[PDB]
Amino acid sequence: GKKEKPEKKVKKSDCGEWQWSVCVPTSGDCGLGTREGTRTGAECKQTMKTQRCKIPCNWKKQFGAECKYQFQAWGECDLNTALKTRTGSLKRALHNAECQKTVTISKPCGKLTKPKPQAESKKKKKEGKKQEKMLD
Repeated sequence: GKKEKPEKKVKKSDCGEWQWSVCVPTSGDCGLGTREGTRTGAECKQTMKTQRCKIPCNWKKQFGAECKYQFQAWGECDLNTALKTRTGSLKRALHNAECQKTVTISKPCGKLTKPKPQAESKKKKKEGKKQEKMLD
């Protein structure tokens, strides 16, 4: 940013601090799990935020271990197309650790615009039981 100097405003006489719940990995052929944390404002208001965790999926970024694999680069990430490609090749195959002989992979080097500061959004995203209406 060109603005700089962030850090939101804070008020003394807080109500409670961020309480974090345990992330639900979800599970389901590699599904995105989420964690929910909530806090009360200084004037005691229900504040909440949800985070997305990581799910251990089969076949990770480990194209080798006891086996031998080399990644080569015919070119560096292409910003013009916002794409990146890399080639790999088997250097040695073991008796109980075999590898593919070559791999070619292309992954978008760029990304779509993903805002960091989320708006208030729909507070009715999840159905909740608001006690005594609003106190009246």
